[PDB]
Amino acid sequence: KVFGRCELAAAMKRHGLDNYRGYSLGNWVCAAKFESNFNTQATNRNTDGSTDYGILQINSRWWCNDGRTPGSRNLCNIPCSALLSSDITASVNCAKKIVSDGNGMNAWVAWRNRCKGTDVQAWIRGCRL
Ligand SMILES: O[C@@H]1[C@@H](O)[C@@H](O)OC[C@H]1O
Repeated sequence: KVFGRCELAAAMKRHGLDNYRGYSLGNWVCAAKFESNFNTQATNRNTDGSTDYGILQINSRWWCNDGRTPGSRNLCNIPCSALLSSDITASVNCAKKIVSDGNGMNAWVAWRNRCKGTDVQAWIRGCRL
């Protein structure tokens, strides 16, 4: 599924991401935009053996288990294929864990590169929340 901007914002808000650990909703929508272009099936297979999965491109070394990545920690305790669902629940719950495990939103390069220091509110502006 390829989410719309406002549709994803609403879904992320229903799952409690707005202001989660001090990060406004627009930060999360912006991260998904530039990580995956809102595509729930996005994958990025890296040369280090790991793969980035789903709308928030969560990596298979630390966070999910795809069975083929060296050094797997599977800290979200989920198969990576679960992060490729049309429902964003698994990705949101793992994103929270990524932050709960001591990381900021710096854990998403696309967020640092394209969202940090910008008017992230624009990504929810005009939406029914
Ligand atoms: O485990 C849950 C976590 O994934 C998230 O949803 O935040 C609340 C917790 O109950």
